[PDB]
Amino acid sequence: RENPKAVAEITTEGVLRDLMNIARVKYRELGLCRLEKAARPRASAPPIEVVCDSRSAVIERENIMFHPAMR
Amino acid sequence: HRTAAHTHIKGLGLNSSGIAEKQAAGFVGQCAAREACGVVVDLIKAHKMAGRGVLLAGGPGTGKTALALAISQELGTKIPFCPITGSEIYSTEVKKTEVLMENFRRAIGLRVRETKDVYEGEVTEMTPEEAENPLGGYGKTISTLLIGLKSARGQKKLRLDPSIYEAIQKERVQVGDVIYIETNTGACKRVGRSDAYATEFDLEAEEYVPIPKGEVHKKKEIVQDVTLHDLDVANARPQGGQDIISMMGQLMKPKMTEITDKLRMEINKVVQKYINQGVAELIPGVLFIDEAHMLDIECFTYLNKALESPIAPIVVLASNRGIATIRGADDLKAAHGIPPDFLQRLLIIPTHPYEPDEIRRIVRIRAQTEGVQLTDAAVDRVAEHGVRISLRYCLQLLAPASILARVNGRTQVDVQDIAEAEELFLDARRSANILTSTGESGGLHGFIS
Amino acid sequence: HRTAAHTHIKGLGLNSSGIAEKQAAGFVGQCAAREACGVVVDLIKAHKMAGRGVLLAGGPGTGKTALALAISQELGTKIPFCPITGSEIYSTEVKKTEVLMENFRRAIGLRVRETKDVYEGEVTEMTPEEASTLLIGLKSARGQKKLRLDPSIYEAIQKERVQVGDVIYIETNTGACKRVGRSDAYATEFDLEAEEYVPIPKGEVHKKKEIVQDVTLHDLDVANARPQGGQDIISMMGQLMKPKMTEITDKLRMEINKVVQKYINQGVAELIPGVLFIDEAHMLDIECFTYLNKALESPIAPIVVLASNRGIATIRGADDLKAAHGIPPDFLQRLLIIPTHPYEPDEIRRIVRIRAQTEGVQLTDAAVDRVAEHGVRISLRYCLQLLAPASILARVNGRTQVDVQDIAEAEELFLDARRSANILTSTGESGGLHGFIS
Amino acid sequence: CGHFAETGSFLREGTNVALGYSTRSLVEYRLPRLIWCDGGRLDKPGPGNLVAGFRSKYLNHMMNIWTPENI
Amino acid sequence: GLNLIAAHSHIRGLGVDADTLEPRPSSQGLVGQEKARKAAAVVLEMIKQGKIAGRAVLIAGPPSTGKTAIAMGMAQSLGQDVPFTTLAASEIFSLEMSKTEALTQAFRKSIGVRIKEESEIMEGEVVEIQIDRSTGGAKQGKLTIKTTDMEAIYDMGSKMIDAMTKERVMAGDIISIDKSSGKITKLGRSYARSRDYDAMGVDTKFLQCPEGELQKRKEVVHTVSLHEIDVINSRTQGFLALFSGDTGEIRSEIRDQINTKVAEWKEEGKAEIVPGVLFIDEVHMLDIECFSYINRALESDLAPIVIMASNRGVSRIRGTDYKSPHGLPLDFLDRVVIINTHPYTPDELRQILSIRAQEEEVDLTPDALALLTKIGQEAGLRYASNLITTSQLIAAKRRAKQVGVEDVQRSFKLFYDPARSVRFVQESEKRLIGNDGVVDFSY
Amino acid sequence: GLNLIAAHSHIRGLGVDADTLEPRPSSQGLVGQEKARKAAAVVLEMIKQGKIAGRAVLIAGPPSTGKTAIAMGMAQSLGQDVPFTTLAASEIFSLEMSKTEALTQAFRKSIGVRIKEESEIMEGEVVEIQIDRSKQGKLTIKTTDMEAIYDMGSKMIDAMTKERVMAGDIISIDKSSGKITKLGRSYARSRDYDAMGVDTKFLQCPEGELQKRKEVVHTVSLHEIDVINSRTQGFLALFSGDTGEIRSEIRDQINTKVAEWKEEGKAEIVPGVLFIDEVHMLDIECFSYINRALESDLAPIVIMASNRGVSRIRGTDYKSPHGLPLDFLDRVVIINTHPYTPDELRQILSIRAQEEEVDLTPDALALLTKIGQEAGLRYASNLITTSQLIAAKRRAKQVGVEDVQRSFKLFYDPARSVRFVQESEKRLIGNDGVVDFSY
Ligand SMILES: Nc1ncnc2c1ncn2[C@@H]1O[C@H](COP(=O)(O)OP(=O)(O)O)[C@@H](O)[C@H]1O
Ligand SMILES: Nc1ncnc2c1ncn2[C@@H]1O[C@H](COP(=O)(O)OP(=O)(O)O)[C@@H](O)[C@H]1O
Ligand SMILES: Nc1ncnc2c1ncn2[C@@H]1O[C@H](COP(=O)(O)OP(=O)(O)O)[C@@H](O)[C@H]1O
Ligand SMILES: Nc1ncnc2c1ncn2[C@@H]1O[C@H](COP(=O)(O)OP(=O)(O)O)[C@@H](O)[C@H]1O
Repeated sequence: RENPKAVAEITTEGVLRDLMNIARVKYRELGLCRLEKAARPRASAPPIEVVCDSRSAVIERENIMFHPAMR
Repeated sequence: HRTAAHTHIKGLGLNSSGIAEKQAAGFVGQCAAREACGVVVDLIKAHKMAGRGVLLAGGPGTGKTALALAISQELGTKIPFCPITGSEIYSTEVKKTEVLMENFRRAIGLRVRETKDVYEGEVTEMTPEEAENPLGGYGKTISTLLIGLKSARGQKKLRLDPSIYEAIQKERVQVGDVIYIETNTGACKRVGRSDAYATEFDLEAEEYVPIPKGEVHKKKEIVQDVTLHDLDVANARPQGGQDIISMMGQLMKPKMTEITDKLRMEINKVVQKYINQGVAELIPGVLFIDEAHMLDIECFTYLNKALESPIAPIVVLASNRGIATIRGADDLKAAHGIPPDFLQRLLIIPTHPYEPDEIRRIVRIRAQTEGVQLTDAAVDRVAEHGVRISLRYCLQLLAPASILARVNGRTQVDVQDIAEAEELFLDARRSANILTSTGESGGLHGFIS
Repeated sequence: HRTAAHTHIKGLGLNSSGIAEKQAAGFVGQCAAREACGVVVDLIKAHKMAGRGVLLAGGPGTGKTALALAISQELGTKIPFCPITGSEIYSTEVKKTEVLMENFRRAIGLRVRETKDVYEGEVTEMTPEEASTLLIGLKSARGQKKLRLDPSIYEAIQKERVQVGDVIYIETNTGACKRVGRSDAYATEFDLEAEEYVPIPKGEVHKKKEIVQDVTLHDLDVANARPQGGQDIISMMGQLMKPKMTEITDKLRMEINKVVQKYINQGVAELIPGVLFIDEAHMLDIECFTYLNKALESPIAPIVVLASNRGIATIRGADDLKAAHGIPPDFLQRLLIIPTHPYEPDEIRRIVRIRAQTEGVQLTDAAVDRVAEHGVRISLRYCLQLLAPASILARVNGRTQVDVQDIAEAEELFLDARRSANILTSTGESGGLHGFIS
Repeated sequence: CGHFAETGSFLREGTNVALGYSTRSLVEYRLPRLIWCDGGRLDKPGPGNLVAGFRSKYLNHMMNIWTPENI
Repeated sequence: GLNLIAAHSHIRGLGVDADTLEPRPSSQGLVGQEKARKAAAVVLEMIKQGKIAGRAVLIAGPPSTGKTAIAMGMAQSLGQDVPFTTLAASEIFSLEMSKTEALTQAFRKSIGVRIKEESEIMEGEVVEIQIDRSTGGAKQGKLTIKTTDMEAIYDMGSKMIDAMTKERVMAGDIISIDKSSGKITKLGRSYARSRDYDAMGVDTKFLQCPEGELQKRKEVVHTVSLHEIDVINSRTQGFLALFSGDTGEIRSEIRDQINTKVAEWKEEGKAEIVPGVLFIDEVHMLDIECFSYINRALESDLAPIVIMASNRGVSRIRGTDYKSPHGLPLDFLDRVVIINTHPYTPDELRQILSIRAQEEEVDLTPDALALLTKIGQEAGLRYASNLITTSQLIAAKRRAKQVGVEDVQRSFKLFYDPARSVRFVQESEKRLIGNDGVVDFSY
Repeated sequence: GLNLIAAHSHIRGLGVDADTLEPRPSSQGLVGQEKARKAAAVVLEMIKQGKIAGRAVLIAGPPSTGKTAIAMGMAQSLGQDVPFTTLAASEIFSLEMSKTEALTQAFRKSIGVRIKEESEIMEGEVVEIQIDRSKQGKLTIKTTDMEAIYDMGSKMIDAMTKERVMAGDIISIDKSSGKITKLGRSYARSRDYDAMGVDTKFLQCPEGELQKRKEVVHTVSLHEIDVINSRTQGFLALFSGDTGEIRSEIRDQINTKVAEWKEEGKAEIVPGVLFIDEVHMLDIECFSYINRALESDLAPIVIMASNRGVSRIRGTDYKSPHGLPLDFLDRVVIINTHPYTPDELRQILSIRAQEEEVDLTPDALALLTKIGQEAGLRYASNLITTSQLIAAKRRAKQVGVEDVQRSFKLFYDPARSVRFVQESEKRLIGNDGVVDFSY
């Protein structure tokens, strides 16, 4: 109920609004969002899986590892 | 390009017979130590051995680190050289024995052939198809996507699994884009727009790219260099799938984890399949633990088991300390600062102080390496330090003296510019005298004890 | 079955009058200490009293842990016995006073007698009744049954991928259900399908059985502190998301006590306070004893049994203070103290015979004599450790029983710490090439 | 660092093809169904695992302080 | 292969007569240490017999006296039948978990649950796959498979057609199908169909067709540790923490439930319990809190046998300020029997050097073996063993086929032994940084 | 019930004349300690009057001299109306937060904010939901005693839909927030279904009027308002712990708003007590923080207890009385508790025997009082339970001397135990680890 964040967004002189976005602005202004990647992982893998010779295991894999509601 | 402490070192300077040339590849002297380091290079290039230990033993400034960096050059770029100080082992994220294992497996390399099996084309149709689920509460779900890909010499219609559509969707693909798809990972890349309809008047700052030449479906092969540790990290923090765990694992903060022996053992099985399939060359390398006296008795007791592993790199230690207390074991003193039962495991390469004429040679090698053209009387001046003062103090004066000479308008350093460098920039011993004479009593102007 | 150290201890071996029999239930001697432990058993089974402390005090190998495990068997499986060492509480997750709180509540049990109505059968019908209710038909080899399903248990049946022809398990009261498989009457619905085919259930489609469920007050804490199990799937990410212990507030534990007493008043639940046993209590520090002092004053606290083998020793975390047992004298006043004394040579003989027949070893009389001699002159624990090696050696000599030859070999293959210390003293005389590390 | 289904032939593939998500781990944790399905998972109710059904209802609802009747 | 030559690679077993536990003077790569090898064989017998729980054995003796070698010999002579956990005592000082939790997990890793199960596996060469994909997909399809001995055709259910398309199963592919799960593993490509694999590169291998029946029950004997069951039950992908680590401190009531359930499976006859070994290398790196926990962990019914090695004499126990033999508190040593390893005689050094010269591809001339034996007496078994590798590399530099005395002498000259290294230190005390931090850099 | 008999169960109040504060030789379970009880009663007066912020009172005395008992009696006599945080000093050494945060929280727990509210809640069994679209609808609810039909707005029909309200459900609607809650289903529907889902429970139908306007008093700690404002659903942290080192600027806002509530009369501030037992287990950094903490308007009165003599302060190597800094002790007044006379022991052992429902013979109580004099109050107290059980083993009607004697034979007192430790020192692990296991 009492927080400057709300007021700074409604005032027309965006002074405190800009003072609260300094980090996100300068990150972007430095071009770090557009500069080529200088590194990436040399190897990549999918998650390790249980292997079980049952159908319930296959269903439960799909329910968790490909979880529809999160997805 | 920038000049650093070892920029003059190029190699061990051995003959083909393995004897050291008295001045070669940037070295002066240490010949017996350079010859021993040659036999170690032979031990590394012959892949047959695991977990042999070498100790470079000798006082500070005797070129122990120059020897290790010379080994790193005689091995060339293919072999993994993994340098650490003993002070890098104390992580806040994971136990210090984890960091040792990570460095042990970072020192074993693998070169592996990989087939990338891919689809590439201009997206010409994209049509999702979906089902009304039973009442799970999240609503309808896309059952599949049908996508049309056009290349220069063919086209496909692809019926994607919806996990690849999520790659397509999070890649913000549109009709008329050029895209790349890996059947390996299910991953997607938006390469650009087509060069068709490449009208300039977009604010979107698109890269328009040509239609992919060749067929839509391709099966290229490339050779990848990886360490065993790269595989450990990939499988401990999975990120290459399109599943929810791989997805969220890219959004979470990255953190190191105490990768189990169970994972490492099973990655040995995986890598040995690549060897038996003929797609990989195992290329074991070397771990250089500089300042190894900064390891503690738990580190050293772990190294026992780690070196007994049926695969482990060669470990080169360096220490500069006499009979000293073992860290974490204040009851125990030993030579080199190494536990006596661990020292039994190593081959020790003792490393010796330089003679005054060797110092003169090093000063001249170092001067011309830095590009400091330097008169012979000036060489003799600098080389009287190194005898009376540390060798390092000689080499550090060359840059101030060069600046002072150039400021004096000289093309080259005279004795005068060194005699000024000696005055502006003290050695530790002259400064230690200033302390003891000024801090001879306390007061407003005293040094603080 | 396997034979661990105490597996011969069957109980306290007390008379009807509570006097100890001089050899019974696999004890020899400690009669005064067994009788004292008998009164502790009565104290626990009366369940009248909170938070009484007991200390077992005496030399190593005098049976302090036999006595605590005898209590655990006099109490039976009903009463919760929670064993820890005093070193187990130095968790990295939470303050050690929280770890003590969690162990106090593991020592208090809560028993619920639940009737489970299980329907297991092939799904013969699934008829959505409303557009909420489902009707499901289930069949066994012995008849079929219809059930009216609440929309909640329906969607559980529907969240599992149950279809007509599947075999399922339902618990009527709990709402738990499982797809057991596909009925093998459909096994030729295709020639290949990724499906698991199971026989139709051959018993009754309905079974009623009564299960006496046990939980603890800590189980109620954990369930109420955070979503557990399938409630929290994002736990699969680890790091921040894994089910870390947190320093539970006593607001929660007080509010759990309120709810638990409600179900006791309904007669649904039976409260069963039990025992927290802490071995090596000398590994507790001054801050732990400072907490135990308060925590034993709460109205729920279990009976606490402590063991220590220290003499006068510094308490941990306050090297300035030396006390008997390593227990602060402040806290020692709160404890009923049971001394355990050393064993006589004749008692050592009897314990050797008891454990021989518990390992299935059999001995000549002279073999008992020689082992008992090592018990007197070296250690009871050493001589008992001779029994199994000597049996192997006798076996590979083809002998049916251990004899002096097999013990005289075992005692030379397997040294005690005393002769080993003599070797260290003779051989580690200097830091030579073949010396021991100092 | 993973398994996937290779395309064995381009000529026989045709113009319409189903792209299944084939990506799996080469690290592959074999478990018996006795553990992974038939009650070695303590939270999974069923035959054998007679505790989990009771414990789920009572600890998450009946004796759970956050249920509206308790609150 | 990926296993290189390592210090213990020559150890193939314990070298003991299985009929009598008589140690042979040398066999299976072990030389001497006969009484210690006999004792370790008696321990090995009661490990295999399983009936005895939570005994602890310390192997005590000077460095390089074969303590690890005997431990590796037991591991090689147990094999896969029994769990064998090796722990360096440094490992339990985790930042993820308290050291008693780390030490609990090590005990849990050393008990196996052995579970025997069957499944019908269908395996053969794909003769054809027809799938109509009739807008939607997976409507209907037929699979023809052959062995060398049979051919059959199958109508596929729709979720099997998804599996076939997911694995891009093709004519000529040799596949196994686990029926109850429905997973398809492509074991290879049949050689007779090689020309159809126009996309496969020339590096591709091919196989002969499977033999016998298309379908049989294959029986798998799983062994899963109590630790794995504990970790599986911790969270919704608990097993995933068996690899990355990032197990927390697993809650005690989870373990107590599992112990009850495993006792039920034993009594029901569904599973067997297989007690293993935990080997704690350099156990003196443990502190007094650890030993207090071990004392009672050993009294559990589900405790492995624990085997331990110490280099230490009468030495300071960690986490306290007093000394005891082996650096282990006497109350812990009361629970432990001790096996002693002795120093080697010169002929045993000669034999061990000979074995090590067989395990590496080295030819030693008889005088080079005699000199290395002399160096072994004077400078220790480990140093002479490292001169073997060094001499071969020097011999190869001079292109010699056999290692000569000249090569061993170069090795002895180039690489100092521990005593000469100490003597070098004791002479260079002004150039080496002392324990006082003092050092002189001048000439 | 679930409350078993504890060490301080007999302590039922502070036992003083409410007029003069003069104690009486025993009442409300307490015996003796008259000056300490009179001093405790004087502190309890200024707790209840509340205007005196941040006083610190140390209860100092030997073991078993009623320091904790008096703290319990003060809490009982203060009643439920006023906060009484009881903190062991060991609890402040949290791993999840700094010691000064942990002390701050305990301070914040001890100030109550009291609010009185009336609000309309409609509770009943749903009879029917009826809906029309062309959004509107009608709801029929019954109690045991009423049935009525309510017009539902569009948002209300959505809320009913979102929450799957059927007939036979018991629902509550807070009219102030408008939010529905489903309490369960009426037990009349126990036969409505054969199988029920895990999250379903039956209830008795609500009784009386459908919508009620109860007046309710609420008292919440300042600590609760902090943790509620700590994060978006911080109230969950009130139970799991699961809270950081809360930002000081949040507490700054909360204190300012709670002052506004007191100015506007929306709330009454109820300053209570923090009791820190074993305060000598704090360290030099705790004590130096507590100095500033006490010196604030929202500081409770802090009671604390110590049994330490001249002893080293923790986190330093010099000694001081009570184990406390003299810089800290300057801010404290001290209450001293004495040992007990045999006649006061005789009374306390009778009170314990009554609370434990043990019928001592007069000779047993006499002998037990000798033991209390010779071996301490707690030991003789613990023999009461032991002698009862031993008497029961012989089916005796009353605890005789023979049952106390056998209790005394079986269980050693601390002094007799220390003697045993000295007598057997070589059989026991010494401070230097030496032991001999042999006979
Ligand atoms: N034999 C040598 N020939 C040429 N330069 C040397 C030689 N030995 C040492 N240096 C140089 O002297 C400097 C100090 O040697 P450094 O390797 O740092 O000694 P340490 O690492 O043992 O302290 C480095 O710049 C190094 O390159
Ligand atoms: N009175 C006894 N009768 C029979 N066996 C005993 C007795 N006391 C001890 N034992 C056996 O000897 C072992 C050593 O006793 P233990 O209880 O471990 O000593 P402590 O725990 O006091 O160090 C026990 O494991 C038990 O098997
Ligand atoms: N009896 C033996 N037979 C064969 N090899 C041995 C024997 N004893 C020691 N070795 C070998 O010599 C090296 C040192 O012995 P090791 O077992 O490591 O001693 P420790 O572990 O006591 O330091 C190892 O490579 C080991 O394989
Ligand atoms: N004046 C008293 N009247 C009645 N019971 C008392 C009195 N003083 C102490 N007790 C009881 O004796 C036991 C010890 O007193 P307590 O105050 O807890 O010890 P401490 O002096 O260490 O705080 C407790 O059970 C307490 O209830």
